[PDB]
Amino acid sequence: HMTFVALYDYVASGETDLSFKKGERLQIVGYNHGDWWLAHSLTTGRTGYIPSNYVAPSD
Amino acid sequence: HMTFVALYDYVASGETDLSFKKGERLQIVGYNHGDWWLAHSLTTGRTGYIPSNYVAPSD
Repeated sequence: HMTFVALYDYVASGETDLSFKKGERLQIVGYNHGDWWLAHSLTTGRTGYIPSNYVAPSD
Repeated sequence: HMTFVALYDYVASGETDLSFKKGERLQIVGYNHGDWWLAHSLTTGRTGYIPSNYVAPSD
């Protein structure tokens, strides 16, 4: 219900979410780019992961 | 270089990252599940997005 506006262009890499078992050991890739959210574009109708710092609150 | 251990199993949905243009309007899907990171499993060698609260710091 909160809506956001994209502040910059972002082109997808095609990475998907990762299946993993309890006990696996993992490392974060590109930590310096910050965290991500699953999002839905009202503009295009597409859905996928986006970087948090590319968007700001919007009407 | 920080390593994490998975505390729970997670099965991928197959969602990818999302391409978007500056100015698009977006909404977050499943905000209550928290944020995500791109990660690489040392255990399986696979890479993909994971939910932050499924992992803890590890040796």
